[PDB]
Amino acid sequence: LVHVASVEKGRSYEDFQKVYNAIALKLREDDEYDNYIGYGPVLVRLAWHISGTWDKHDNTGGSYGGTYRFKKEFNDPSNAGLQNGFKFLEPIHKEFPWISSGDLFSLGGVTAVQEMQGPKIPWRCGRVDTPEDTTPDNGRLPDADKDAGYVRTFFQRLNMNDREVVALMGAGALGKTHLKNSGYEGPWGAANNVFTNEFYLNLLNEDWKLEKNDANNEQWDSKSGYMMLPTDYSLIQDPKYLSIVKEYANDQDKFFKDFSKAFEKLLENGITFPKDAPSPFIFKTLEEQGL
Ligand code: HEM
Repeated sequence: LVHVASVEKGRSYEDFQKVYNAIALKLREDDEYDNYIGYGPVLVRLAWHISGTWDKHDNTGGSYGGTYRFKKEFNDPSNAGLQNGFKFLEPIHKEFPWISSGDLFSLGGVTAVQEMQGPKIPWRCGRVDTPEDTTPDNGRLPDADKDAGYVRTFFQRLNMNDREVVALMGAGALGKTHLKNSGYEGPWGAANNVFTNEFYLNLLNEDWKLEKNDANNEQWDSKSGYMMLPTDYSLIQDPKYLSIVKEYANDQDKFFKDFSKAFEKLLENGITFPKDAPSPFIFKTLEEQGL
């Protein structure tokens, strides 16, 4: 199953920075959403969820085809809440109809992280939309009520290793859980709309109590007001995981660098990039631009 990247006709860096900017700008103006958390975290969750369907064995799923636009992908139950991100991006697609769905959903993710002060994520255009029959089945995303062996094993299908898993899961401690969405409730840290290494810190330095929520799901609760999913918490139960957690808790920059690599890999999984394809783009933020 080969997926060759194909640059949208005649466009180039400038073209994509335009799209970036529009996303960045609307992220700025639409700030009240989710109790003034903003659309940032939902955008990155959406970019991870559309890449997280990839299956390394058969090269099915991944961000290449942009089939989250199909009711089947779109109404996968574990995607709940993501529609808000889809709606966010819709007017932008309208304004830049030439960009492909997959590029728009992945850049959406890149834009958020950089705009929430995370690291720069290099990015590559060229994803090409594919028919609804390519839409993958509900079920290729992970469960939250499992353990480290589950996590390790799940991610093997994505070609992610322990260090990669631990870096991705961190997710800069962005946003929170919503009971109405996942049967879980609460955030991982105090700065839910700033990209940090706070998740490791909290994980290690908080006092967690295993409780049951109003959706009758267990979760780890702290006096501070934070939570952790069982799968989150398992990162300190595993001896390999744990070591990396302490590494990221003690080194801001290492974390930022590791995440940037894994995030990109996650977004590029299954895509074949020709040699005459352009090098990745590194978009500047509004801040760097003065906008
Ligand atoms: C074993 C892996 C993981 C599981 C079980 C999982 C689970 C969860 C669940 C339960 C929520 C709550 C959604 C809702 O209630 O609104 C969610 C939120 C989120 N996750 Fe995942 N996820 C994991 C990994 C990832 C990864 C790899 C990233 C992305 C780099 C990530 C990014 C996010 C973010 C940013 C949100 C917050 C969205 C918002 O606040 O609206 N997730 N995750």
